[PDB]
Amino acid sequence: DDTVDEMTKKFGTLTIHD
Amino acid sequence: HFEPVVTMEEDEEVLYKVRAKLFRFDADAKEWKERGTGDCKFLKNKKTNKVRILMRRDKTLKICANHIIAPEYTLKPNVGSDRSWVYACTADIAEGEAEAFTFAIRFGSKENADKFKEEFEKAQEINKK
Amino acid sequence: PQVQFKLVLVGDGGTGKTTFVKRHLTGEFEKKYVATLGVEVHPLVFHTNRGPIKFNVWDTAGQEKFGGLRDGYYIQAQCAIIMFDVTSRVTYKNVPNWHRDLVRVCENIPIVLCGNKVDIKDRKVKAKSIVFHRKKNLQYYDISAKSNYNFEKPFLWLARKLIGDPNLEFVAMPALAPPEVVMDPALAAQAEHDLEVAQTTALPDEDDDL
Amino acid sequence: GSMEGILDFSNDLDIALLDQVVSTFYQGSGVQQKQAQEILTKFQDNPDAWQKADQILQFSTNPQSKFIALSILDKLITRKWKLLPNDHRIGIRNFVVGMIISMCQDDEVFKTQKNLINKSDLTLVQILKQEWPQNWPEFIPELIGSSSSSVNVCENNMIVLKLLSEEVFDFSAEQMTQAKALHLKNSMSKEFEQIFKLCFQVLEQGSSSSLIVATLESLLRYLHWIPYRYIYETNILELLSTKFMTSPDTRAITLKCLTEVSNLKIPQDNDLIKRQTVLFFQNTLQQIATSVMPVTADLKATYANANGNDQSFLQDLAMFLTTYLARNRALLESDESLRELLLNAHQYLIQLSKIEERELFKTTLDYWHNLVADLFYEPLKKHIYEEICSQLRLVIIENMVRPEEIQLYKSEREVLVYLTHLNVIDTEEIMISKLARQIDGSEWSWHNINTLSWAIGSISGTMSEDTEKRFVVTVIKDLLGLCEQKRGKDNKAVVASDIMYVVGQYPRFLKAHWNFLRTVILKLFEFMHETHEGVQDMACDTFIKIVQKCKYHFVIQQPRESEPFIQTIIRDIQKTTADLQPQQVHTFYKACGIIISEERSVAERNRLLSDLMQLPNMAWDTIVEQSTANPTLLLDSETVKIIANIIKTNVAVCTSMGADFYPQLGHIYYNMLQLYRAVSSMISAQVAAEGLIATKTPKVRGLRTIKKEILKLVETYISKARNLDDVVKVLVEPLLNAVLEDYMNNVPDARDAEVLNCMTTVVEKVGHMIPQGVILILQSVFECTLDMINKDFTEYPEHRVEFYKLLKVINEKSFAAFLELPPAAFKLFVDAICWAFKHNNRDVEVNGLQIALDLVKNIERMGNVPFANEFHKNYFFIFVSETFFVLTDSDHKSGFSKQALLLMKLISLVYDNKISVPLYQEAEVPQGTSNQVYLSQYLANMLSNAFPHLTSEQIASFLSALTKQCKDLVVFKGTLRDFLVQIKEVGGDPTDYLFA
Ligand SMILES: Nc1nc2c(ncn2[C@@H]2O[C@H](COP(=O)(O)OP(=O)(O)OP(=O)(O)O)[C@@H](O)[C@H]2O)c(=O)[nH]1
Ligand SMILES: [Mg+2]
Ligand code: NA
Repeated sequence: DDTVDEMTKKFGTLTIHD
Repeated sequence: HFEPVVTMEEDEEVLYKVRAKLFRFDADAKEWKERGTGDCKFLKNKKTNKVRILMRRDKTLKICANHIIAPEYTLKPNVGSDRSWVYACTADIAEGEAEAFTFAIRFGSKENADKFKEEFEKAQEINKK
Repeated sequence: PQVQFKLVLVGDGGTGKTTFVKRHLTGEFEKKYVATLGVEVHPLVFHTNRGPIKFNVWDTAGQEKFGGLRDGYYIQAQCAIIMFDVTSRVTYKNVPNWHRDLVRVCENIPIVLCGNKVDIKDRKVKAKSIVFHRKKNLQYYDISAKSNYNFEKPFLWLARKLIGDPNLEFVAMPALAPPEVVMDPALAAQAEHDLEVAQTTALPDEDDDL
Repeated sequence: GSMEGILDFSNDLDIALLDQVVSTFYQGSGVQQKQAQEILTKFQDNPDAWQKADQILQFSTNPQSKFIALSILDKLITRKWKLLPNDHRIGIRNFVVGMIISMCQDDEVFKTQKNLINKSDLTLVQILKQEWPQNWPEFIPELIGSSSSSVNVCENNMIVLKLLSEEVFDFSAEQMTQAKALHLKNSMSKEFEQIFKLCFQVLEQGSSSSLIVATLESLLRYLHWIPYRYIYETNILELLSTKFMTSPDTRAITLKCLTEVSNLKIPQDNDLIKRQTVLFFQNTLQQIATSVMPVTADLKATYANANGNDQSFLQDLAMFLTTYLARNRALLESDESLRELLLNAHQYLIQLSKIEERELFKTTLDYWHNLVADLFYEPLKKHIYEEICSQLRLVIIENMVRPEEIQLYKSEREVLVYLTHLNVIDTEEIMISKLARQIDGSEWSWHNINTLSWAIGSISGTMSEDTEKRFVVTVIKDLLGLCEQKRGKDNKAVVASDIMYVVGQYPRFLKAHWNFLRTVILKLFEFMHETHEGVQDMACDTFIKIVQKCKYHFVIQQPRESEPFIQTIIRDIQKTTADLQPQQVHTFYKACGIIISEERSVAERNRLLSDLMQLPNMAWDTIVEQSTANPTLLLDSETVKIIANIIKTNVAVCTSMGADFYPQLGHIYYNMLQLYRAVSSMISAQVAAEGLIATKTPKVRGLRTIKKEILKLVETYISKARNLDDVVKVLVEPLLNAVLEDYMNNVPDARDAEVLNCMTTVVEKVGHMIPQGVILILQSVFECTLDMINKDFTEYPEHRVEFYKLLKVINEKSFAAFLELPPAAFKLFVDAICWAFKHNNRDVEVNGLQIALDLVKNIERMGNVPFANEFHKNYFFIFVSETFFVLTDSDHKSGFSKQALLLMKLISLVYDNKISVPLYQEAEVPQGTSNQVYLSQYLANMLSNAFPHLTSEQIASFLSALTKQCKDLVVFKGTLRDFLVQIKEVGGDPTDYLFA
């Protein structure tokens, strides 16, 4: 749960641009 | 002191690279024959300012087109395709010695065909000078 | 040129031996099945980082009625390709027969087994089942003369064995600056005629990607 | 020119002229070469040519001319031997024997002419097949006697025996009758005691390498059939496993022999044989370690270097180790003293498995599968292999393959799954540390990050959920940080794609964590706007892949959400798909249809269906208003593209929804069939105004795409439809009226084969309910399609294939439609089936033979009525002879089993009196004559005229056996195969057909 939420937030900022 | 351990396209610039399939018309039979599929390049020589078509087959890299984009040539449509051009070429040296062909070149899309035609004509203007 | 190797191409009728070679010679894909009578010899050059290499390709007849000299074609062959059709079980069943007759004449040569026609949707000879090559030390490639899937691989592998260099690669042959020909009035009428006929004869395979 | 002189048989053969012709063929080129090739082919095909063969073997000096002379002899011996006088047979045997002895005497000839000697031996072996041992009782004793004198003759005799063994045991199945095979097998078996005694002596005394190698070559062939006693009750295992592994000439062949030894049929309850099986492996592995390379050697590098025969040897070692260990590893597992041997043999396999060679890797991967499967199930066996298994995890992971290479990927996944179960902790560590070496940059490349992603994804489902959760989180976090680390959208794209590849592979994790699943999907939607190559396809492929797995989580209302997420996807569908290509939009709509099928409330499913289809329905409604108000607007190719894309969007949603698609189909159905008609008229108008060339134009192909996608949509719904009353009552009548006549009345080149395909599905699902409709289909498509495809086997290939599928399913479901055909059209139906028999195309041939068989059943089923009796009088012998024609002509070998089955069914009908009429007409035979006697008479005559070189006795016996055996199919097939051999030669033994 705790670790999964941290991971989810980082997922939302995934990009192809710099 | 420790002693240390002991194609002919350098002179040209690439004006246009497009992926295409090339055909030659067999006049004697009633059919087109594929000659190659690869990158078709427009190469401006830096000495002469002369633009040519150079096309190589994938994998083998054998030359399937090699001629000047002459001012007299004319890109006509083919009845079966909205993404091809057909034209007469009086001297191509892909096999070896020069020889006349009736070519057709087809692309992935209509837009690529149209951009090709624009570039072909730009190259033709360069070869009039 | 001076460094040339005899290659025998064998396998059942209709597997695509002649189609495969023609693709390497001219770039064309032949749609029609015109059965080879006996054999046809076709010289085929590749440009490598170790200079040019020439195969004299003995394209042999798969049909028995058109078999001709049969194993007489194999004498002094230095390499070979056995061809079958992945849409035809019987052509893989006959691979041991072609190989038997090949190795009886050519005892110690590099041989490639090619399963042609992998472009076709409904494959009959499953990948799992193709194991004959293992005990006979044949190289195996899935190919397609139509899609060109691995069409270069057989000749690349045999080139490496025959030259004795595993790092041999095909490289780009030298493109000479082409001629600046002005056209005359004499040839114009015949070129104008062929151009009319070419425009009004549809290009084949208009559904393909290129 | 001068070269054609050898084709004149009226004079003596000029031998110098032959050698001109032969040299010009082998060492010449071009026009010269081709002409000589045709002359040699005509020389060889001359039926008298063998008479001039002894002349060529004596007087010609050219070995190619002699080789060709033996091929002419070979041709005679296999095919016309029994027709010769007995003095010719003795004469030919003598100068083949004489030539062979003569060439072995001369050391120079023996060294330099191996090809001509080997061909002479093969020619000798063809004589043995005919004459031995009944007319050559002393061949083997006299072969052994000549072996003691000359070493060259002894070597050549091993080549002769090798070839004999091959031709009797390995290649007899196709080329000989069963009886002749058995005779020759018993004859070899009966005199093998003497033959082995000689082989063993040669191997023990052991002077000449070429003799020893040829003897080991022959031994390899014996091992395929000889009993185990000759290997285990003599000392020959010691020699193979020790002496012959040390020298490299004999090593290659000896290793292959030991591989085949490992496959012998052995008693499984005997300690002495078990010790011997352990010992030869021990000896073999000991020689490898001391003579070839130690356990630690880098076999990847050795194989890559490709020196001499190193690659062949390494392939054969792999084959030896895998073969033996698959059978015998249990023998090495309980004894402490054999433990090191067991693990060293497996360590060689670990090293062989690192070799960069796809087909070798497959060989070793099959063994690893066999091993790890056993360690998963077999009690107390995994602790032995812990260190082998740990290395194998690195090997499999580093060589992981794109899921696209179907077969390889499955084999790898299965092994890596088994290895993950056996030690989950070790698997996690290797993957995490390999991933760390992507972040630090030491192992970094696009290919390397791809392979690790494919590996990590392959083991989904194997870990406990709780471990999987921590594992996935760690992997995704690391991959996210890897993407942020990298620069330039080339690099960022590769990692983002692999990030999304891995999450797609773990649906259990996605199911348990809704917030995360939602973020993934919203992220995929952001990626649907990226232009960079590959990204949009990966986004769409991942979306539908996640959806297939996680359907239910999109259709229910999740806690802390205002609606089911399917509704949120539908609302933004225009904005979400705006930058995608048409086919990508269709994947997206298909994905939504998978989700909509989960909702089992009907009112709500249908509500979501029309919401999803809102954009294409509004595009559609406007285009139907435009094109019906004036047909001019359909000429525009942009409108043709848009229409085809609306239909394809419907096909995509119908594909995933099947029976649930009905309310949407109903919205468009009637206007869609009107569109089919309007489009049909334009196609016919263009073809009349421009010619047949019109069908190639982009314009007309665009219009045909509309017709084909419409046919595809209706086929797709009907194939999955649960309410068949509605299919008949509502869909079918309008469909048949729209499509059948248009097809019938267009020229051949404008007819769509998809019409046939569509009709096949209609008959398949509802043919039983529409007998009048099936009749209408036949009237409209049968005769006109048959005329397109009955001139050659090549033209209209799609129409050809769909045609016989349509007739096949009509013949299964609504056979009564063929009964209503006028007798002339019923005759074209029979002609058409037999026409299918003669195809090489497997799709057509197989359906051809199946239709024939089911038709016979259908007629049998009718019982004793006029139609069944008029069918047998007209068509029974047509089917018997047409089936016989394709069995015996050598061009339809691919159809043998189905031909045999049909032939058997046809013969059984007469043998069981299921035909209730005379198959003969009046005044052709006596009145009381049974069909059985007339069947034998007709067939005798038929075969006599078709194969006139067969004796009356041969034919009578073949038919006598064939009709006895028309219940036992495998035996019947054997009799047919015996007949196919006999028709290739003269003087076949009629007794061969009593084989049992
Ligand atoms: N689909 C598909 N068809 C192929 C391929 N290669 C060849 N064919 C077709 O197979 C047919 C037979 O090809 P051939 O080259 O004539 O066969 P062959 O082995 O030369 O036969 P013989 O010369 O009689 O021994 C031709 O119609 C080819 O167009 C392929 O890669 N894919
Ligand atoms: Mg051929
Ligand atoms: Na995977």
